[PDB]
Amino acid sequence: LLSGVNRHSTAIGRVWLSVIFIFRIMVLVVAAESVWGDEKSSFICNTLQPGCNSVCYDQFFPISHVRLWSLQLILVSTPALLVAMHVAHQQHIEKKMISGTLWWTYVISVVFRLLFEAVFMYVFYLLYPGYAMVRLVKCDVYPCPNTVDCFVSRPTEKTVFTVFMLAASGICIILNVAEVVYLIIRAC
Amino acid sequence: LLSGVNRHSTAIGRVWLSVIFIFRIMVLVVAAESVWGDEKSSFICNTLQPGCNSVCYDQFFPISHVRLWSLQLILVSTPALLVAMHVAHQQHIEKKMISGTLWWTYVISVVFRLLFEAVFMYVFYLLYPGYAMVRLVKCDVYPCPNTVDCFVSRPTEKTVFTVFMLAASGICIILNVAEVVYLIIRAC
Repeated sequence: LLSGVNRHSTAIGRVWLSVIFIFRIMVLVVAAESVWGDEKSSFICNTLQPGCNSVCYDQFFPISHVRLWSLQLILVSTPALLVAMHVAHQQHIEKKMISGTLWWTYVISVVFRLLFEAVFMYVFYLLYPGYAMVRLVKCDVYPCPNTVDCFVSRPTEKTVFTVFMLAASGICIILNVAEVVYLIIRAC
Repeated sequence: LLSGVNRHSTAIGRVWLSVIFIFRIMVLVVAAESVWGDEKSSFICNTLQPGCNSVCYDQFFPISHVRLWSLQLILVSTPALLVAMHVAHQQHIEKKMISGTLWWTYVISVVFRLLFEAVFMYVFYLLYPGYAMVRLVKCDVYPCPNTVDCFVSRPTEKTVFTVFMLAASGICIILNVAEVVYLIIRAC
């Protein structure tokens, strides 16, 4: 399951990480179509040149925030689901017919989840510097003549939801670091 | 009358100047509404901002070529008409009841006509450098956002007529200089 457990997960990996993951899922569900639903259609530019709106939008939004967060959530949930599948497979094999291997697998899964969180946060920072979206953008790309003034839709609400998602991801990274440190200390 | 005579006008002031003046009048008549008729309406810009076309047109055409040439022709014809009126007044006075004063008046009239020709040519050069009109103009003036691409109507035909009018005005200036020099030489 999401942020799955393996009989080795502590309190900060069984109680808090699952809550944060569910919170992110619910926020993404309630903001996916309400806020970013008309990101493309409501996006208009101040020009008479045909085809300038689409090229400007693709220039300023290479990949939307909602879909980037969706990919981040899917890739974060993948290692936990893989670990759960492996645990079920091992149980089935034992029934048809070990703790240290499971412990190391869980540690590697937490490490990979932390790595995915960090890389997705870095990608988000690289694509969209800052936490705020501006109402007006200046675009100079073919076929738009010189510079044109495009207007983004709902910058303030998108900024609020971006702050929420970034804070949640930072909390997830902190909790993953704490979980890794706690497991290392307990093992030694 | 136009480029009027005063019994003192030579061959280059009675035969050629009148022909050039009539040629300019006819060219202006046949090009006033045919070419510059839709200079404002056909003038369009590549923007969705309301009111940008009018401000751009006023920016790039402070005063149209046709009306500038009309003012030049009126001011050039004014001294000749004034001299003719003065001659008629003197004839009426003599009938109711002198050559040197008339000669000096004619010389001053030719000088003033030359001065008006020169000043109008200089003004035309200052407002519109070069002899050619371009199809595309870049305009950055309020309320137009940044720079906009405006398109002029009939640049080639207007260039041809500008060349015609400038050549005619240059010929007029040369003939006026020749007339002044010839009168000065004959007097001395």
